[PDB]
Amino acid sequence: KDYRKKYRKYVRSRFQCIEDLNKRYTRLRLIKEPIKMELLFDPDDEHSEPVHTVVFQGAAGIGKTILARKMMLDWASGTLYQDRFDYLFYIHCREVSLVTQRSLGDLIMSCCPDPNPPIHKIVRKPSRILFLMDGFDELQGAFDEHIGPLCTDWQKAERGDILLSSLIRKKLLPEASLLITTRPVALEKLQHLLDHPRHVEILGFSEAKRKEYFFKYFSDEAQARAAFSLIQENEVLFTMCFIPLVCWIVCTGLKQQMESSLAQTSKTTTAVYVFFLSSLLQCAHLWGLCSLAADGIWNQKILFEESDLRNHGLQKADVSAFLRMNLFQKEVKFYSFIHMTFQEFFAAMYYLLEESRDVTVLLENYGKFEKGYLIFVVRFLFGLVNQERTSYLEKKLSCKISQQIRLELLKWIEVKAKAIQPSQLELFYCLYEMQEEDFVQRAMDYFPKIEINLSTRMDHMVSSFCIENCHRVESL
Ligand SMILES: CC(C)(O)c1ncc([S@](N)(=O)=NC(=O)Nc2c3c(cc4c2CCC4)CCC3)s1
Ligand SMILES: Nc1ncnc2c1ncn2[C@@H]1O[C@H](COP(=O)(O)OP(=O)(O)O)[C@@H](O)[C@H]1O
Repeated sequence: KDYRKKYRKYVRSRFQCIEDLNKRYTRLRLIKEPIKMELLFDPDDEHSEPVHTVVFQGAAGIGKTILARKMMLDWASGTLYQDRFDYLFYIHCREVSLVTQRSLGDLIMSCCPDPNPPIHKIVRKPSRILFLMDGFDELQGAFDEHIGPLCTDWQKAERGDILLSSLIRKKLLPEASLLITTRPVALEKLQHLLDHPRHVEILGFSEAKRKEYFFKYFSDEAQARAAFSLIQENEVLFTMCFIPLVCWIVCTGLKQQMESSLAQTSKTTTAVYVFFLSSLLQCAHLWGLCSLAADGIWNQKILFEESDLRNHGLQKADVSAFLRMNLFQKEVKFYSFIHMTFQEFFAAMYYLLEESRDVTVLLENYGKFEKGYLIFVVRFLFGLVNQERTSYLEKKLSCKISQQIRLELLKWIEVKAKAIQPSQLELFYCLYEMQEEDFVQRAMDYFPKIEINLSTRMDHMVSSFCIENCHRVESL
Protein backbone atom coordinates (compact mmCIF):
# COMPACT_ATOMS: atom_id res chain seq x y z
CA LYS A 1 0.00 0.00 0.00
CA ASP A 2 2.66 2.53 1.09
CA TYR A 3 5.33 0.71 -0.99
CA ARG A 4 2.98 0.55 -4.01
CA LYS A 5 2.76 4.37 -3.78
CA LYS A 6 6.56 4.77 -3.51
CA TYR A 7 7.03 2.40 -6.50
CA ARG A 8 4.40 4.09 -8.70
CA LYS A 9 6.05 7.50 -7.99
CA TYR A 10 9.42 6.09 -9.12
CA VAL A 11 7.88 4.62 -12.31
CA ARG A 12 6.21 7.95 -13.11
CA SER A 13 9.58 9.74 -12.97
CA ARG A 14 11.79 7.22 -14.80
CA PHE A 15 9.23 6.69 -17.62
CA GLN A 16 8.61 10.37 -18.40
CA CYS A 17 10.67 10.41 -21.60
CA ILE A 18 11.10 8.33 -24.80
CA GLU A 19 14.94 8.56 -24.32
CA ASP A 20 15.32 7.35 -20.65
CA LEU A 21 8.47 14.19 -22.63
CA ASN A 22 5.85 11.67 -23.84
CA LYS A 23 3.94 14.47 -25.70
CA ARG A 24 5.64 13.37 -29.05
CA TYR A 25 3.95 9.90 -28.67
CA THR A 26 1.66 9.21 -31.63
CA ARG A 27 -1.04 6.53 -31.44
CA LEU A 28 0.05 3.16 -32.84
CA ARG A 29 -2.37 0.79 -34.59
CA LEU A 30 -2.92 -2.49 -32.74
CA ILE A 31 -4.93 -5.49 -33.98
CA LYS A 32 -6.00 -8.81 -32.41
CA GLU A 33 -5.20 -12.08 -34.26
CA PRO A 34 -8.68 -1.88 -32.96
CA ILE A 35 -7.88 -3.40 -29.56
CA LYS A 36 -8.44 -1.18 -26.47
CA MET A 37 -5.40 -1.25 -24.15
CA GLU A 38 -7.50 -1.36 -20.96
CA LEU A 39 -9.32 -4.50 -22.24
CA LEU A 40 -6.13 -6.43 -23.28
CA PHE A 41 -6.36 -8.88 -20.37
CA ASP A 42 -10.15 -9.35 -20.44
CA PRO A 43 -11.51 -12.74 -21.44
CA ASP A 44 -13.69 -12.74 -24.57
CA ASP A 45 -15.69 -15.96 -23.76
CA GLU A 46 -13.16 -17.73 -21.46
CA HIS A 47 -16.01 -18.24 -18.84
CA SER A 48 -14.71 -15.17 -16.81
CA GLU A 49 -11.08 -16.44 -16.57
CA PRO A 50 -8.64 -13.65 -17.55
CA VAL A 51 -5.88 -13.88 -20.12
CA HIS A 52 -2.48 -14.08 -18.41
CA THR A 53 -0.16 -13.84 -21.48
CA VAL A 54 -0.30 -11.14 -24.17
CA VAL A 55 2.24 -11.11 -27.03
CA PHE A 56 2.82 -7.91 -29.02
CA GLN A 57 4.55 -8.77 -32.30
CA GLY A 58 5.97 -5.81 -34.21
CA ALA A 59 8.57 -5.11 -36.87
CA ALA A 60 11.94 -3.52 -35.84
CA GLY A 61 11.39 0.19 -35.21
CA ILE A 62 7.57 -0.22 -35.07
CA GLY A 63 7.48 1.20 -31.51
CA LYS A 64 7.50 -1.85 -29.18
CA THR A 65 9.70 -0.01 -26.61
CA ILE A 66 7.74 3.25 -26.87
CA LEU A 67 4.47 1.31 -26.40
CA ALA A 68 5.91 -0.57 -23.39
CA ARG A 69 7.25 2.69 -21.84
CA LYS A 70 3.90 4.43 -22.43
CA MET A 71 2.14 1.49 -20.72
CA MET A 72 4.43 1.94 -17.68
CA LEU A 73 3.73 5.67 -17.54
CA ASP A 74 -0.02 5.38 -18.00
CA TRP A 75 -0.34 2.70 -15.32
CA ALA A 76 1.86 4.66 -12.84
CA SER A 77 -0.31 7.76 -13.49
CA GLY A 78 -3.54 5.85 -12.69
CA THR A 79 -4.68 5.83 -16.35
CA LEU A 80 -4.16 2.11 -17.15
CA TYR A 81 -5.04 -1.11 -15.24
CA GLN A 82 -5.57 0.97 -12.05
CA ASP A 83 -7.89 -1.58 -10.48
CA ARG A 84 -6.17 -4.64 -12.10
CA PHE A 85 -2.44 -4.43 -11.22
CA ASP A 86 -0.67 -3.45 -8.04
CA TYR A 87 2.72 -3.65 -9.85
CA LEU A 88 4.03 -3.47 -13.41
CA PHE A 89 7.64 -4.64 -13.68
CA TYR A 90 9.57 -3.51 -16.70
CA ILE A 91 12.04 -6.16 -17.86
CA HIS A 92 14.33 -4.60 -20.47
CA CYS A 93 15.45 -7.79 -22.22
CA ARG A 94 18.68 -6.31 -23.66
CA GLU A 95 19.95 -5.87 -20.02
CA VAL A 96 19.04 -9.40 -18.83
CA SER A 97 21.89 -11.91 -18.96
CA LEU A 98 20.91 -15.37 -20.11
CA VAL A 99 23.78 -17.01 -18.16
CA THR A 100 24.05 -15.12 -14.81
CA GLN A 101 22.24 -16.99 -12.00
CA ARG A 102 19.46 -14.92 -10.49
CA SER A 103 16.14 -15.50 -8.75
CA LEU A 104 12.77 -14.00 -9.81
CA GLY A 105 13.01 -12.01 -6.54
CA ASP A 106 16.39 -10.56 -7.61
CA LEU A 107 14.85 -9.69 -11.00
CA ILE A 108 11.85 -7.91 -9.41
CA MET A 109 14.18 -6.06 -7.00
CA SER A 110 16.32 -4.82 -9.92
CA CYS A 111 13.17 -2.97 -11.20
CA CYS A 112 12.81 -1.20 -7.79
CA PRO A 113 14.37 2.16 -6.77
CA ASP A 114 15.68 1.30 -3.32
CA PRO A 115 18.20 -1.39 -2.29
CA ASN A 116 15.76 -3.11 0.14
CA PRO A 117 12.30 -3.51 -1.50
CA PRO A 118 9.65 -5.52 0.39
CA ILE A 119 9.87 -8.47 -2.02
CA HIS A 120 7.85 -10.83 0.21
CA LYS A 121 5.03 -8.26 0.33
CA ILE A 122 5.15 -7.71 -3.47
CA VAL A 123 4.94 -11.42 -4.32
CA ARG A 124 2.06 -12.02 -1.84
CA LYS A 125 -0.47 -11.41 -4.64
CA PRO A 126 1.06 -12.74 -7.88
CA SER A 127 -2.15 -12.17 -9.93
CA ARG A 128 -1.80 -8.41 -9.18
CA ILE A 129 1.61 -8.36 -11.02
CA LEU A 130 2.14 -7.70 -14.71
CA PHE A 131 5.63 -8.47 -16.03
CA LEU A 132 6.30 -6.32 -19.07
CA MET A 133 9.08 -8.15 -21.04
CA ASP A 134 10.23 -5.60 -23.61
CA GLY A 135 12.13 -6.99 -26.58
CA PHE A 136 12.21 -10.80 -26.40
CA ASP A 137 14.34 -10.92 -29.58
CA GLU A 138 16.98 -8.69 -27.82
CA LEU A 139 17.95 -11.26 -25.16
CA GLN A 140 21.70 -11.67 -25.86
CA GLY A 141 22.92 -15.19 -26.58
CA ALA A 142 21.08 -18.46 -27.31
CA PHE A 143 17.57 -18.99 -25.98
CA ASP A 144 17.14 -22.71 -26.23
CA GLU A 145 13.73 -24.44 -26.20
CA HIS A 146 15.18 -27.61 -24.56
CA ILE A 147 16.48 -25.75 -21.45
CA GLY A 148 15.60 -27.03 -17.98
CA PRO A 149 14.55 -28.21 -15.43
CA LEU A 150 11.82 -25.60 -15.01
CA CYS A 151 11.77 -23.51 -11.83
CA THR A 152 8.74 -23.08 -9.53
CA ASP A 153 10.44 -21.07 -6.71
CA TRP A 154 10.57 -17.25 -7.02
CA GLN A 155 13.45 -17.24 -4.48
CA LYS A 156 15.64 -19.86 -6.27
CA ALA A 157 18.67 -18.59 -8.23
CA GLU A 158 18.66 -19.98 -11.77
CA ARG A 159 20.50 -19.18 -15.03
CA GLY A 160 18.76 -16.25 -16.81
CA ASP A 161 17.45 -18.50 -19.60
CA ILE A 162 15.88 -21.03 -17.16
CA LEU A 163 14.49 -18.13 -15.11
CA LEU A 164 12.82 -16.41 -18.13
CA SER A 165 11.64 -19.72 -19.67
CA SER A 166 10.01 -20.71 -16.34
CA LEU A 167 8.32 -17.25 -16.15
CA ILE A 168 7.11 -17.32 -19.82
CA ARG A 169 5.83 -20.92 -19.42
CA LYS A 170 3.91 -19.77 -16.31
CA LYS A 171 5.75 -22.19 -13.99
CA LEU A 172 7.05 -19.29 -11.88
CA LEU A 173 4.13 -17.18 -10.47
CA PRO A 174 1.56 -19.02 -12.65
CA GLU A 175 -1.25 -16.43 -12.29
CA ALA A 176 0.93 -13.32 -12.73
CA SER A 177 0.25 -11.51 -16.05
CA LEU A 178 2.87 -11.29 -18.78
CA LEU A 179 3.15 -8.88 -21.69
CA ILE A 180 5.94 -9.84 -24.11
CA THR A 181 6.96 -7.60 -27.04
CA THR A 182 8.92 -9.20 -29.94
CA ARG A 183 9.98 -8.86 -33.60
CA PRO A 184 8.00 -11.36 -35.74
CA VAL A 185 11.29 -13.16 -36.51
CA ALA A 186 11.51 -14.47 -32.89
CA LEU A 187 7.80 -15.55 -32.75
CA GLU A 188 8.89 -19.00 -33.91
CA LYS A 189 11.13 -19.40 -30.80
CA LEU A 190 8.54 -17.85 -28.43
CA GLN A 191 5.34 -19.72 -29.50
CA HIS A 192 6.71 -23.01 -28.10
CA LEU A 193 6.94 -21.51 -24.59
CA LEU A 194 3.56 -19.71 -24.60
CA ASP A 195 0.54 -20.86 -22.59
CA HIS A 196 -2.77 -19.68 -24.20
CA PRO A 197 -1.42 -16.32 -25.41
CA ARG A 198 -3.54 -13.47 -26.73
CA HIS A 199 -1.71 -12.34 -29.87
CA VAL A 200 -1.66 -8.68 -30.82
CA GLU A 201 0.09 -7.11 -33.81
CA ILE A 202 1.55 -3.59 -33.78
CA LEU A 203 0.99 -2.23 -37.30
CA GLY A 204 2.67 1.14 -36.66
CA PHE A 205 1.47 4.47 -38.00
CA SER A 206 -1.66 4.89 -40.06
CA GLU A 207 -1.53 7.42 -42.98
CA ALA A 208 -3.31 9.87 -40.60
CA LYS A 209 -0.76 9.20 -37.77
CA ARG A 210 2.18 9.62 -40.21
CA LYS A 211 0.97 13.20 -40.87
CA GLU A 212 0.34 13.69 -37.14
CA TYR A 213 3.94 12.62 -36.41
CA PHE A 214 5.45 15.05 -38.97
CA PHE A 215 3.31 17.87 -37.57
CA LYS A 216 4.44 16.99 -33.98
CA TYR A 217 8.15 16.65 -34.95
CA PHE A 218 8.29 20.05 -36.68
CA SER A 219 7.38 22.99 -34.42
CA ASP A 220 6.90 25.27 -37.46
CA GLU A 221 3.63 24.31 -39.26
CA ALA A 222 5.13 25.45 -42.62
CA GLN A 223 8.12 23.07 -42.21
CA ALA A 224 5.84 20.17 -41.16
CA ARG A 225 3.62 20.64 -44.24
CA ALA A 226 6.67 20.80 -46.55
CA ALA A 227 8.24 17.66 -45.01
CA PHE A 228 4.95 15.73 -45.11
CA SER A 229 4.35 16.83 -48.75
CA LEU A 230 7.80 15.42 -49.67
CA ILE A 231 6.71 12.01 -48.22
CA GLN A 232 3.32 12.20 -50.04
CA GLU A 233 5.15 12.74 -53.38
CA ASN A 234 7.60 9.81 -52.84
CA GLU A 235 5.91 6.36 -52.86
CA VAL A 236 8.83 4.64 -51.09
CA LEU A 237 9.04 7.13 -48.18
CA PHE A 238 5.25 7.38 -47.88
CA THR A 239 5.00 3.55 -47.69
CA MET A 240 7.99 3.07 -45.30
CA CYS A 241 6.73 5.79 -42.93
CA PHE A 242 4.25 3.34 -41.38
CA ILE A 243 7.38 2.49 -39.22
CA PRO A 244 7.79 5.24 -36.56
CA LEU A 245 11.59 4.81 -36.57
CA VAL A 246 11.50 5.60 -40.34
CA CYS A 247 9.40 8.74 -39.55
CA TRP A 248 12.07 9.79 -37.03
CA ILE A 249 14.98 9.02 -39.41
CA VAL A 250 13.35 10.92 -42.32
CA CYS A 251 12.28 13.89 -40.14
CA THR A 252 15.78 14.15 -38.63
CA GLY A 253 17.49 14.21 -42.02
CA LEU A 254 15.00 16.68 -43.50
CA LYS A 255 15.66 19.00 -40.54
CA GLN A 256 19.33 19.42 -41.52
CA GLN A 257 18.30 20.09 -45.15
CA MET A 258 16.00 22.83 -43.81
CA GLU A 259 18.98 24.36 -41.94
CA SER A 260 20.93 24.48 -45.25
CA SER A 261 15.36 23.03 -50.94
CA LEU A 262 13.61 19.86 -49.61
CA ALA A 263 14.36 16.76 -51.71
CA GLN A 264 14.78 13.12 -50.75
CA THR A 265 14.83 10.55 -53.55
CA SER A 266 15.53 7.47 -51.39
CA LYS A 267 14.29 4.24 -52.97
CA THR A 268 15.53 1.63 -50.42
CA THR A 269 15.94 1.39 -46.60
CA THR A 270 19.78 1.42 -47.30
CA ALA A 271 19.28 4.75 -49.19
CA VAL A 272 17.25 6.08 -46.22
CA TYR A 273 19.97 5.05 -43.71
CA VAL A 274 22.78 6.43 -45.89
CA PHE A 275 20.82 9.72 -46.36
CA PHE A 276 20.47 9.98 -42.55
CA LEU A 277 24.13 9.21 -41.82
CA SER A 278 25.30 11.55 -44.60
CA SER A 279 23.46 14.40 -42.82
CA LEU A 280 25.70 13.89 -39.72
CA LEU A 281 28.95 14.19 -41.83
CA GLN A 282 30.73 17.58 -41.37
CA CYS A 283 33.43 9.76 -40.39
CA ALA A 284 36.99 9.54 -38.99
CA HIS A 285 35.83 6.78 -36.57
CA LEU A 286 34.14 4.74 -39.34
CA TRP A 287 36.42 1.71 -38.89
CA GLY A 288 35.92 1.97 -35.11
CA LEU A 289 32.11 2.31 -35.32
CA CYS A 290 31.88 -0.63 -37.76
CA SER A 291 34.15 -2.93 -35.78
CA LEU A 292 32.26 -2.03 -32.54
CA ALA A 293 28.96 -2.95 -34.20
CA ALA A 294 30.33 -6.17 -35.77
CA ASP A 295 31.88 -7.24 -32.44
CA GLY A 296 28.60 -6.43 -30.63
CA ILE A 297 26.59 -8.49 -33.15
CA TRP A 298 28.89 -11.51 -33.31
CA ASN A 299 29.70 -11.55 -29.59
CA GLN A 300 26.17 -10.49 -28.46
CA LYS A 301 26.65 -7.13 -26.75
CA ILE A 302 24.03 -4.47 -27.29
CA LEU A 303 25.09 -2.36 -24.25
CA PHE A 304 28.72 -1.18 -24.31
CA GLU A 305 30.77 0.18 -21.41
CA GLU A 306 33.21 3.15 -21.64
CA SER A 307 35.96 0.39 -21.75
CA ASP A 308 34.31 -1.30 -24.79
CA LEU A 309 34.24 1.93 -26.87
CA ARG A 310 37.84 2.70 -25.79
CA ASN A 311 38.92 -0.70 -27.25
CA HIS A 312 37.51 0.43 -30.63
CA GLY A 313 39.26 3.85 -30.57
CA LEU A 314 36.36 6.02 -29.36
CA GLN A 315 37.68 8.76 -27.01
CA LYS A 316 35.60 11.03 -24.61
CA ALA A 317 35.00 13.80 -27.22
CA ASP A 318 34.03 11.18 -29.87
CA VAL A 319 31.45 9.34 -27.70
CA SER A 320 29.99 12.77 -26.72
CA ALA A 321 29.80 13.81 -30.43
CA PHE A 322 28.00 10.55 -31.36
CA LEU A 323 25.57 11.08 -28.45
CA ARG A 324 24.84 14.63 -29.77
CA MET A 325 24.47 13.44 -33.40
CA ASN A 326 21.88 10.82 -32.22
CA LEU A 327 24.10 7.88 -33.24
CA PHE A 328 24.75 6.70 -29.64
CA GLN A 329 22.29 6.43 -26.74
CA LYS A 330 22.93 6.78 -23.03
CA GLU A 331 21.43 3.81 -21.17
CA VAL A 332 20.94 3.33 -17.30
CA LYS A 333 27.36 3.96 -17.62
CA PHE A 334 26.15 1.98 -20.65
CA TYR A 335 25.88 3.01 -24.29
CA SER A 336 24.19 1.55 -27.35
CA PHE A 337 23.43 2.56 -30.98
CA ILE A 338 20.27 4.77 -31.25
CA HIS A 339 18.51 1.60 -32.63
CA MET A 340 19.56 -2.00 -33.29
CA THR A 341 19.01 -1.39 -37.04
CA PHE A 342 21.92 1.13 -36.89
CA GLN A 343 24.14 -1.47 -35.14
CA GLU A 344 23.28 -3.90 -37.99
CA PHE A 345 23.99 -1.14 -40.60
CA PHE A 346 27.49 -0.57 -39.19
CA ALA A 347 28.04 -4.37 -38.91
CA ALA A 348 27.19 -4.74 -42.64
CA MET A 349 29.51 -1.78 -43.42
CA TYR A 350 32.34 -3.55 -41.51
CA TYR A 351 32.39 -6.30 -44.17
CA LEU A 352 32.87 -3.78 -47.01
CA LEU A 353 35.32 -1.21 -45.53
CA GLU A 354 38.60 -0.52 -47.41
CA GLU A 355 41.75 0.33 -45.37
CA SER A 356 36.32 -6.88 -43.27
CA ARG A 357 35.48 -10.48 -42.17
CA ASP A 358 34.26 -13.69 -43.96
CA VAL A 359 30.71 -13.25 -45.31
CA THR A 360 30.46 -17.09 -45.71
CA VAL A 361 30.51 -17.67 -41.92
CA LEU A 362 28.09 -14.72 -41.45
CA LEU A 363 25.61 -16.32 -43.91
CA GLU A 364 25.92 -19.67 -42.02
CA ASN A 365 24.59 -17.98 -38.85
CA TYR A 366 21.79 -16.12 -40.68
CA GLY A 367 18.37 -16.61 -39.11
CA LYS A 368 19.74 -17.73 -35.75
CA PHE A 369 18.42 -16.24 -32.51
CA GLU A 370 21.98 -16.58 -31.00
CA LYS A 371 23.20 -13.89 -33.42
CA GLY A 372 20.09 -11.67 -33.48
CA TYR A 373 18.96 -13.24 -36.82
CA LEU A 374 21.18 -10.89 -38.95
CA ILE A 375 18.13 -9.63 -40.93
CA PHE A 376 19.33 -6.05 -41.33
CA VAL A 377 23.03 -7.00 -41.62
CA VAL A 378 22.16 -9.09 -44.71
CA ARG A 379 19.58 -6.58 -46.08
CA PHE A 380 22.11 -3.71 -45.74
CA LEU A 381 24.82 -5.88 -47.40
CA PHE A 382 22.59 -6.24 -50.50
CA GLY A 383 21.96 -2.49 -50.48
CA LEU A 384 25.54 -1.28 -49.89
CA VAL A 385 27.00 -3.75 -52.39
CA ASN A 386 24.97 -2.01 -55.16
CA GLN A 387 27.58 -0.39 -57.43
CA GLU A 388 24.89 1.71 -59.18
CA ARG A 389 24.76 3.70 -55.88
CA THR A 390 27.41 5.95 -54.27
CA SER A 391 27.97 8.72 -51.61
CA TYR A 392 30.96 10.16 -49.60
CA LEU A 393 30.21 7.46 -46.95
CA GLU A 394 30.09 4.68 -49.58
CA LYS A 395 33.34 5.93 -51.18
CA LYS A 396 35.15 4.56 -48.05
CA LEU A 397 34.01 1.00 -49.09
CA SER A 398 36.18 -1.33 -51.18
CA CYS A 399 34.99 -2.22 -54.74
CA LYS A 400 37.16 -5.38 -54.63
CA ILE A 401 35.44 -6.78 -51.50
CA SER A 402 31.97 -5.57 -52.63
CA GLN A 403 32.31 -7.48 -55.91
CA GLN A 404 33.33 -10.68 -54.03
CA ILE A 405 30.43 -10.22 -51.57
CA ARG A 406 28.05 -9.55 -54.51
CA LEU A 407 28.93 -13.00 -55.97
CA GLU A 408 28.52 -14.72 -52.58
CA LEU A 409 25.06 -13.13 -52.04
CA LEU A 410 23.96 -14.39 -55.45
CA LYS A 411 25.13 -17.94 -54.61
CA TRP A 412 23.36 -17.66 -51.20
CA ILE A 413 20.03 -16.61 -52.87
CA GLU A 414 20.40 -19.57 -55.28
CA VAL A 415 20.56 -22.15 -52.45
CA LYS A 416 17.77 -20.53 -50.41
CA ALA A 417 15.56 -20.31 -53.51
CA LYS A 418 16.41 -23.78 -54.96
CA ALA A 419 15.90 -25.68 -51.71
CA ILE A 420 12.39 -22.00 -43.62
CA GLN A 421 15.08 -19.50 -42.38
CA PRO A 422 14.71 -16.57 -44.95
CA SER A 423 11.16 -16.58 -46.34
CA GLN A 424 10.58 -15.84 -50.05
CA LEU A 425 9.27 -12.39 -49.05
CA GLU A 426 12.44 -11.81 -46.98
CA LEU A 427 14.56 -12.65 -50.06
CA PHE A 428 12.45 -10.03 -51.92
CA TYR A 429 13.29 -7.43 -49.24
CA CYS A 430 16.98 -8.28 -49.84
CA LEU A 431 16.62 -8.09 -53.65
CA TYR A 432 14.66 -4.85 -53.36
CA GLU A 433 17.60 -3.37 -51.43
CA MET A 434 20.00 -4.50 -54.18
CA GLN A 435 17.79 -2.69 -56.82
CA GLU A 436 20.37 -3.28 -59.66
CA GLU A 437 18.43 -5.11 -62.41
CA ASP A 438 21.18 -7.56 -63.61
CA PHE A 439 21.58 -9.06 -60.11
CA VAL A 440 17.83 -8.90 -59.39
CA GLN A 441 16.91 -10.58 -62.70
CA ARG A 442 19.55 -13.31 -62.28
CA ALA A 443 18.43 -13.99 -58.71
CA MET A 444 14.71 -14.03 -59.61
CA ASP A 445 15.43 -16.81 -62.16
CA TYR A 446 16.48 -19.17 -59.30
CA PHE A 447 12.93 -19.21 -57.89
CA PRO A 448 10.96 -22.17 -59.26
CA LYS A 449 7.59 -20.66 -58.21
CA ILE A 450 6.46 -17.46 -56.44
CA GLU A 451 5.01 -18.34 -53.03
CA ILE A 452 4.43 -15.25 -50.88
CA ASN A 453 2.22 -13.99 -48.06
CA LEU A 454 1.65 -10.26 -48.32
CA SER A 455 0.42 -8.34 -45.27
CA THR A 456 1.41 -4.69 -45.74
CA ARG A 457 1.66 -2.09 -48.53
CA MET A 458 5.50 -2.39 -48.02
CA ASP A 459 5.25 -6.14 -48.80
CA HIS A 460 3.33 -5.29 -52.01
CA MET A 461 5.86 -2.65 -53.06
CA VAL A 462 8.86 -4.94 -52.50
CA SER A 463 7.37 -8.12 -54.03
CA SER A 464 5.88 -6.22 -56.98
CA PHE A 465 9.35 -4.84 -57.81
CA CYS A 466 10.88 -8.33 -57.70
CA ILE A 467 8.14 -9.93 -59.81
CA GLU A 468 8.43 -7.14 -62.46
CA ASN A 469 12.16 -8.15 -62.79
CA CYS A 470 11.29 -11.86 -63.09
CA HIS A 471 10.85 -12.45 -66.77
CA ARG A 472 11.79 -15.80 -68.33
CA VAL A 473 14.79 -15.65 -70.75
CA GLU A 474 12.66 -17.10 -73.63
CA SER A 475 9.50 -14.97 -72.93
CA LEU A 476 7.90 -12.72 -75.68
C1 LIG B 1 9.57 -9.54 -43.98
C2 LIG B 1 9.54 -10.30 -42.66
C3 LIG B 1 8.19 -10.99 -42.45
O1 LIG B 1 10.57 -11.31 -42.69
C4 LIG B 1 9.80 -9.34 -41.51
N1 LIG B 1 8.91 -8.55 -40.99
C5 LIG B 1 9.48 -7.76 -40.02
C6 LIG B 1 10.81 -7.97 -39.83
S1 LIG B 1 11.87 -7.11 -38.73
N2 LIG B 1 13.37 -7.38 -39.16
O2 LIG B 1 11.65 -7.70 -37.44
N3 LIG B 1 11.49 -5.65 -38.91
C7 LIG B 1 11.68 -5.00 -40.14
O3 LIG B 1 11.93 -5.59 -41.20
N4 LIG B 1 11.55 -3.66 -40.03
C8 LIG B 1 11.70 -2.67 -41.04
C9 LIG B 1 12.63 -1.63 -40.87
C10 LIG B 1 12.86 -0.72 -41.89
C11 LIG B 1 12.16 -0.81 -43.09
C12 LIG B 1 11.22 -1.83 -43.26
C13 LIG B 1 10.99 -2.75 -42.24
C14 LIG B 1 9.89 -3.71 -42.61
C15 LIG B 1 9.30 -3.10 -43.89
C16 LIG B 1 10.35 -2.13 -44.44
C17 LIG B 1 13.91 0.27 -41.48
C18 LIG B 1 14.00 0.10 -39.96
C19 LIG B 1 13.40 -1.26 -39.63
S2 LIG B 1 11.44 -9.18 -40.83
N1 LIG C 1 4.26 5.86 -30.96
C1 LIG C 1 5.38 6.53 -31.23
N2 LIG C 1 5.34 7.88 -31.23
C2 LIG C 1 6.46 8.55 -31.52
N3 LIG C 1 7.68 8.07 -31.81
C3 LIG C 1 7.68 6.73 -31.81
C4 LIG C 1 6.60 5.91 -31.53
N4 LIG C 1 6.97 4.57 -31.64
C5 LIG C 1 8.23 4.63 -31.98
N5 LIG C 1 8.73 5.90 -32.10
C6 LIG C 1 10.04 6.27 -32.62
O1 LIG C 1 10.66 5.11 -33.14
C7 LIG C 1 11.91 4.86 -32.46
C8 LIG C 1 12.09 3.37 -32.30
O2 LIG C 1 10.96 2.86 -31.56
P1 LIG C 1 11.14 1.58 -30.63
O3 LIG C 1 9.92 1.47 -29.81
O4 LIG C 1 12.47 1.64 -29.97
O5 LIG C 1 11.15 0.37 -31.68
P2 LIG C 1 11.18 -1.22 -31.53
O6 LIG C 1 11.04 -1.34 -30.02
O7 LIG C 1 9.98 -1.74 -32.28
O8 LIG C 1 12.49 -1.78 -32.03
C9 LIG C 1 11.79 5.63 -31.16
O9 LIG C 1 13.08 5.96 -30.65
C10 LIG C 1 11.00 6.86 -31.59
O10 LIG C 1 11.83 7.80 -32.27
